[PDB]
Amino acid sequence: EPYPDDGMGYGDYPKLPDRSQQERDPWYDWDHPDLRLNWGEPIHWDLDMYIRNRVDTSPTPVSWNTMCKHLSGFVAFMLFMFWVGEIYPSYQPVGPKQYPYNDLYLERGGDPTKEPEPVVHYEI
Amino acid sequence: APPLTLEAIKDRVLYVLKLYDKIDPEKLSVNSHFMKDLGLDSLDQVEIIMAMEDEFGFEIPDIDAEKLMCPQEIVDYIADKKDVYE
Amino acid sequence: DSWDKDVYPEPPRRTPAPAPQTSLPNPVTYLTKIFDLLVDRPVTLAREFIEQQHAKNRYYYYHREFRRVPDITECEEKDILCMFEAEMQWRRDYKVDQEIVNIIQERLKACQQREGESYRQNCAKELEQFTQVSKAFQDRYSDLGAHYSARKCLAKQKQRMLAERKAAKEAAA
Amino acid sequence: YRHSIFAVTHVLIPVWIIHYYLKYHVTAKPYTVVERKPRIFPGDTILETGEVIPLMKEFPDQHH
Amino acid sequence: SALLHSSTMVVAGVFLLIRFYPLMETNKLVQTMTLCLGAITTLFTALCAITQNDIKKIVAFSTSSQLGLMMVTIGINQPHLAFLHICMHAFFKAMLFMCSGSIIHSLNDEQDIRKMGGLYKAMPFTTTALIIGSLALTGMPYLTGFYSKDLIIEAVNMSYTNAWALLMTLIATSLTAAYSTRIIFFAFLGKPRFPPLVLINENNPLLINSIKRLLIGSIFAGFIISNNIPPMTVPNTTMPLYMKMTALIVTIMGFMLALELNNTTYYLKFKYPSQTYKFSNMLGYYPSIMHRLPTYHNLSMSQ
Amino acid sequence: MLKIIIPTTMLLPMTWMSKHNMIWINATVHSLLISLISLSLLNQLGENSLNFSLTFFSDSLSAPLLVLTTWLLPLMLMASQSHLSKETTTRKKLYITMLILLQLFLIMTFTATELILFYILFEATLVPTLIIITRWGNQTERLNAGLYFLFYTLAGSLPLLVALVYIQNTTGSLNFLIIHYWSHPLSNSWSNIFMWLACIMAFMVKMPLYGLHLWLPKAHVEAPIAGSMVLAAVLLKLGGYGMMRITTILNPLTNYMAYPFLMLSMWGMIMTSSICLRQTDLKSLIAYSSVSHMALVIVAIMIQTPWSFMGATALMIAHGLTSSMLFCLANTNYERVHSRTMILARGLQTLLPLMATWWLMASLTNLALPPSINLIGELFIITASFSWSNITIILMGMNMMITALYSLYMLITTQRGKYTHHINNIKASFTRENALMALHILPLLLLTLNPKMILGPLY
Amino acid sequence: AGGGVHIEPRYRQFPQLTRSQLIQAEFFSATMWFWILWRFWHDSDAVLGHFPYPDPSQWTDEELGILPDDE
Amino acid sequence: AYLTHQQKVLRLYKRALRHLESWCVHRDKYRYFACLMRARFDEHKNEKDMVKATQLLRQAEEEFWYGQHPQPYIFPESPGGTSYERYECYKVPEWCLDDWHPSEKAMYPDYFAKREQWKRLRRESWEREVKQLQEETPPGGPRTEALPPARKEGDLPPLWWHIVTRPRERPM
Amino acid sequence: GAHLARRYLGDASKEPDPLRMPTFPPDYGFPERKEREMVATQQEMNDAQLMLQQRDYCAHYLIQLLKCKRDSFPNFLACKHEQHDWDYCEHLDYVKRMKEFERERRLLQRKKRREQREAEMA
Amino acid sequence: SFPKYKPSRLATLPATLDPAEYDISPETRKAQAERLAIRSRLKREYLLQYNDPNRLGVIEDPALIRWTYARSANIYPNFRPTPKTSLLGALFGIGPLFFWYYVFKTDRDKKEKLIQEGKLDQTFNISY
Amino acid sequence: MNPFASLTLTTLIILTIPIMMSNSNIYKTNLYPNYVKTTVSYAFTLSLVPLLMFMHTGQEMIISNWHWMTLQTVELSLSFKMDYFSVMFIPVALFVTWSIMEFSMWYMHSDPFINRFFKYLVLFLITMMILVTANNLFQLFIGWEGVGIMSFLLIGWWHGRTDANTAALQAILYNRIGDIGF
Repeated sequence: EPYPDDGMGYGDYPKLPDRSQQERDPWYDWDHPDLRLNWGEPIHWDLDMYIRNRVDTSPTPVSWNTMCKHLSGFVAFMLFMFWVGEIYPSYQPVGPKQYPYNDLYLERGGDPTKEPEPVVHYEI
Repeated sequence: APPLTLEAIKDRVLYVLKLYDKIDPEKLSVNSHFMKDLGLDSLDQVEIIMAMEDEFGFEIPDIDAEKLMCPQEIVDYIADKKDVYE
Repeated sequence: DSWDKDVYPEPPRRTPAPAPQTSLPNPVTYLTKIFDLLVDRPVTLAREFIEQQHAKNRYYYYHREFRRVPDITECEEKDILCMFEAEMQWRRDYKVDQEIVNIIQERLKACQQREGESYRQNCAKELEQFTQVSKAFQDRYSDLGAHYSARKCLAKQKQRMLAERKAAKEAAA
Repeated sequence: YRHSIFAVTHVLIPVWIIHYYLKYHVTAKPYTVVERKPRIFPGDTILETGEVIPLMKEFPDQHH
Repeated sequence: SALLHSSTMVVAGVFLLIRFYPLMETNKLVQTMTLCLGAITTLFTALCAITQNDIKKIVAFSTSSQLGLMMVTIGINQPHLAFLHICMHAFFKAMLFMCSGSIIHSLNDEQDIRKMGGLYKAMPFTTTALIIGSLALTGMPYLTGFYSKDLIIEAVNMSYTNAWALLMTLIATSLTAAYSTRIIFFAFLGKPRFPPLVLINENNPLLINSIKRLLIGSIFAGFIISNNIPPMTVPNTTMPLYMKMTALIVTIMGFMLALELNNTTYYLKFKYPSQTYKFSNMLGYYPSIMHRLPTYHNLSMSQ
Repeated sequence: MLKIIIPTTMLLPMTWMSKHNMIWINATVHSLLISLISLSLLNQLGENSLNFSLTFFSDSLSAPLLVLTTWLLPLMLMASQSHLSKETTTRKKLYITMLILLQLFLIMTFTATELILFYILFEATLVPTLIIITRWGNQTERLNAGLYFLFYTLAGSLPLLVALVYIQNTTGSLNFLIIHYWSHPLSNSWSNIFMWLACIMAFMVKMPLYGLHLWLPKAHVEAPIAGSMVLAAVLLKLGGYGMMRITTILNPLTNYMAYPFLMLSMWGMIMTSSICLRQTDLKSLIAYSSVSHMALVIVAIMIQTPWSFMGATALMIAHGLTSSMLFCLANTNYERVHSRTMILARGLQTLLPLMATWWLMASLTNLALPPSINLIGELFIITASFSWSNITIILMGMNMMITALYSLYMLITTQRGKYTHHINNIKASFTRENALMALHILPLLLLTLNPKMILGPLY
Repeated sequence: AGGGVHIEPRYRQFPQLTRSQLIQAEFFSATMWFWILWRFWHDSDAVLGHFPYPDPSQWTDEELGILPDDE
Repeated sequence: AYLTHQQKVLRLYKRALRHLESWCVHRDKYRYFACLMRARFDEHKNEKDMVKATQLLRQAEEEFWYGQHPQPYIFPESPGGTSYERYECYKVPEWCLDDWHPSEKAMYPDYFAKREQWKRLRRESWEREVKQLQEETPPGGPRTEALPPARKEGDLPPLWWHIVTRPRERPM
Repeated sequence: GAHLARRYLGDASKEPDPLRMPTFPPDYGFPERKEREMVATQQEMNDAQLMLQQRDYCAHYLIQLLKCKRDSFPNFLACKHEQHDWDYCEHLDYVKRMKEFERERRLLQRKKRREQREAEMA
Repeated sequence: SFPKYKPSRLATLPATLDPAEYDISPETRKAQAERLAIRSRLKREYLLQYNDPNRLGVIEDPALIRWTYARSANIYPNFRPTPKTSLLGALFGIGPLFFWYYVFKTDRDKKEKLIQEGKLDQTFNISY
Repeated sequence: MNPFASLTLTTLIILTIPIMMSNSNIYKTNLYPNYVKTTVSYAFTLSLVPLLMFMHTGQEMIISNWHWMTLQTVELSLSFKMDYFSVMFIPVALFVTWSIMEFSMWYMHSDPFINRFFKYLVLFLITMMILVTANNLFQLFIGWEGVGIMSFLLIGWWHGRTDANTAALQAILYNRIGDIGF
């Protein structure tokens, strides 16, 4: 079954089903078990596309659509539900950190040469 | 892993056949061929292949797992699979 | 101290006075005492070796100085003789100006680490003095590209110059 | 002795040539080695002047 | 794998943020998605380790769950609490892989949980090492967990944080307490599942030595340096008691839920396959697509 | 500067009159000697260039190129030892003459003080390389290889010539010093933009530029082993060295119409790197990776940021070396197997461990791993681009996605992995391959420690 | 090998656990039991939450400065 | 060749309990299950016309594949496991023995002497093993990937060298 | 948390929002705002190299804690007493902040009943 | 029932799940002999030359160099300028370029809208 | 001042020593695994000496022992951020490495590349602890890839495994994705 002939450049080369080199029989006496090749038999145009190291076309126990549903369904929950917590965080019913010396602004980088209005507090 | 020997590794498997309550201890032979010399056919053999494999570590390839059927022709392969001259 | 504090100011040395009210022998101090005796002293004598052998001959070097040339401002247009000097002079000043922000950077670098968390106020003058160095450095050199030139430096200097001169006239109101 | 020669030429010679390196060549160059001032604490005396860094005032007396 | 990918170079990335702590926490928003990135790891990674038929994935996931906690502390402006976390992280996670590799060597090149049993009696010291290593990580007072895991759980609990950033930590810590016992069970509790040829051993003193040289770390850990290091953490002293003990709470139901499921493997009955078991084992089917879909399309375009 | 020019000119009588056996022994033993003579040119002033005479001068930009060329010349000698042993002696002398003449034209070209003198010696180099590529090539297509080479380079070269004489008649001198001091703003008139197009497209073609790059895959792949390294190592870089020289009078139009080129480099560098990861020929990989790195330096010159000129020089030498070991390595697999397919030979460390050691360190050198000057020069381009545009990082950051995706890829399918049990041809490594490997990679770690000299004139 | 394997194993019995690895296992187990319960009473306040937390409903508006709904 | 019910349900029964032992882990549970699948496997070994024999087989594979343990147990030394192709890194061909250096050749003289006679019996028996193989080869080359033996006198079993000289499974 | 539940699930007008608090002056219902004072002055903490985030009103026991710890070495197991009276100001400051959260809260409750009684009569 | 697996470009339907491979038919049984024979000779012409002591060179694979020529050389001699090829070249050539042009031209001028009346930060940017 | 820096700087120096013996091949095969074991062990025991300085004094300090070049206003120098984060990470790290590589030599005992492995672990610490001691972000980046490309080599300890080579690809890929932000 030669490749479709429409401005494609493959011509004589035949359509090869998406069978990766990992998918082929690992128990066969392959001449080149590196990617499970043999001698003389035809080779896929995108052979290096689907080799054991690279992408693989092998059966999975459960349908690819299922991954798509869980992977989308799984990940979509947090950033949604984590968006909700962006409005609703958690903390302890404890007041702010009232601080001496105008709230560190003397020594918290802020320039004190300009009038550093002293924000002081008292034990309520 | 020791210098594993065929004599040691087969005496392991002759135990499995004598531990096969179906394969009577008197019915033990190094050439106990299961479907016609013993009667336990291919179906009554492939589970034993996994049984020895479960206790051997190696997984004999399926093309000869169903085929290597007489205890000596199996233990020939662990001799091949381990590739030890003893 | 081959350097000097006028170019390289460093904070004064203030050390505490430990009062070991505890009883356990302080291992840290003993590690120093063995360290100076076992490590410093032999290599020090080797260092004392390199002193007088360096002292038996001490050839001197002197500073390389250049007379200040007429600048491109007085360099005649399209002239090639006195353009050479003024272009040379400007590029040395370019290399000079990189090393002084480097020196302020090195002064900046030492100020933080040697002053700990107190550097937030201890480098306040050190932080401020860099900004005037950097901003004036940009006015000296900015958007000049790889093929910077004394003419192009003056073109930028002029470009800023009439803009503020016109702004000053506008500010007169 | 195996440890000893391991000290002399894989530890003791190495500490020699770095010791010679920093405080005699690197610190001969300014600002290469920087040092944060120790957290000097009231009641202590600086080695030169002996000034007792201002002695700590009274406490609001918390105890448990 | 124990040397690199347990806690020694993975922490370099998070250690980079704690190095940048003077500017890491300056922007409150920039802190926020740290808690976001960290939280999803802990939920996801610990979920993966909830079912893993190996002795390597669980450790790695419980690390990546942990690496999803130190930067949570800097996410709530706690650099040193993150910093002490990695120190204890290496102290016990080195062992968990160390003893696991001992199983792979003693029992000939076996890693999956479902191929070996009775490791308590046959492998006593590695059993003790695995017990304390899990005990160290699962927040236990006066060990690595106390100064680090107990401290972080309480710290994120009372500091300002998003509700889910909190929620994962208690869940993940429960999961860390969960699958730690799941592998302990399959390791020791259960009849031998190894080939009749008996070769399991640890008599090699050098392996024994190497364990005990790190044993002192796995039980002592922070205490050797607890009061030694200066306090960079702003304490809270008094605070409500329920979430301070949550770490000790989340451990206990992490245990018996594994225990009863361990007893389901004890219970003679066919356990039906379910999406949850596969979801944990194949990493939520994440590498099934990410290692397959995007690289295939881009490089086919490259063809 | 005739310290270096004349001994290379004389090298032709040397090889031609040498005895039958030595020739190559003679050729190397003196080409190394010239190399340390050219190593003298590392003496730069601050900014005033080394003006040796009225027609010859050098600066901090030219000198690293001169040392690269002069020291390169022994390397293709030893590299060609294996490939060309069978041929008779007279053509052996002729082949060395082409190599020496090529390096001869290179050193004067980089050191010309007048623009047209540079131009006459710029394109004078295709004449010997056309001989090298076409005559001594291996595969059939080599015939079309040479045609693609010269015609591409010439198609832009002639517009430069017409532009150059125009500047001569307009300003009065094409000399670098005069044109630099009397540099004038190139206005935005349609006449001037075509003048800019004339003075830029010549170097852009043999830069190459995305789309204008077909010659390297059709030349370097089928070029002779010696010829292949020389093209990528230095003969890539005449346009670059020219580019930083002619960009002194094209302002400000460069900052206005460099966008199509900055475009075509940025997308091309990702495009070339991605397709590099998807070739069946290993030799095409170094060719396609070369332009990917080479497309980076065109970005440097276009923004003409000082930092961009920093890495333009460093990456030039870094890549110029980088392509050299890979082509040397890719050669070593070829004649052993007489094919350039990475699939045919895999996992060579099980047979050639030392070759693998050289293979990986050259590969990680291509990765731009600091402190190697490959990264620091390449990094300075990133910083200049960010100054030009903060967004720039992602497209080029995609280039730090594909490089290692392929630059370790042939490792795990040429030097790393298992071996096919049918190739008994693979034998031990002749010390020549490892020896030239040593002179190839050992420098790059050496001047890594001291990057200022090969940093460039912007120091 | 032949001149070694002092852990000389056999088939389908206990792998001759020498007493060493046993009383080693019980040693550091006893050590770490000793270590962690010793502080479970020495400084139990460290884990018990030495300082208590006040329920906030147990406060009065006089000491809290809220005027009752009369002003 | 093509697969027939016996070859295929033996293939089925391999994987099926490989999932089951990995499902149950503990021996005894899977033990009761494995022996009852055995009865469940012989509960219908008398089926009528092969269409049903195939159709029930179709039902066996589908429930097998969704009953396939998603994370099954694979022995490391076999394909799919940890030790699969692990020692191929140490695998090295035998022709590297030939190019050994003469000084190093005299450091392993006996082993190089044995390879001399081993390659000797390679050459003196290669031509006879192949010529016999071609004459006994049926027309159209081989009809299967089989190998004729040294059936006659004073010969070696054709195409033996590489498989006799295969590297050991633990090259270490 | 009860405060979290009342703010979101219940009413946030009667629950101090952590960022919006304080919403009332400390003198509203609590007169004599006599500014409290810690002890070891800003030079002291500066000379103590004290952490900015910890230079709180409990700074007094902090530096004296590190005083004895400066001489507690070699033995790390020292200065427990001065450790946990620092926790006592941190105890006192925490409940004071706890006092702050509920003081606004009790003002928040009262504020609801206040406007309810001083706006709904007419 | 139970969840049902589906074929995919990378998650292909297993042979075990597909009933088509189970459709035993005379055409498939007779077909397998030819592949068995052609692979047999290929194995034969692999082993003899490989196991031949005289074969000191490299035994090439005819399928190997058919692919190498195919993937690089045969494209243009077989290429035809179909309308779809122009469209794909447009959306993979000039198309993506204009994507970078529009995005890069914009922020560049967006920056240029910042400097002129002083609204850009240059406090430390002295390494232009 | 006199102690502290010089001691830990020796630690960086002293376990680099196993590497350039390894290149010079002064190791007699099986000696090297124990040889590096010893050097790492003293590298631990010496690392506590700077540590002890931190428990008592608490001081930290940055060393700039070399200057690479000056990019006008940027003078890249060999600067080390030596501090509490740096000094205390040292002993815990390599003692853990010293602890594990002992378990390695017992485990990793049959593959004849013991030395090649053990040196591979040795340079691995070199890239690690320079990240935690590095002050200039460039030096941190140097160690950043240094562990990354070396994890690739280390996890690829067996080239027979193609999954290992596969595993390294995403390991470098995901690491490369991280350092884009770097």
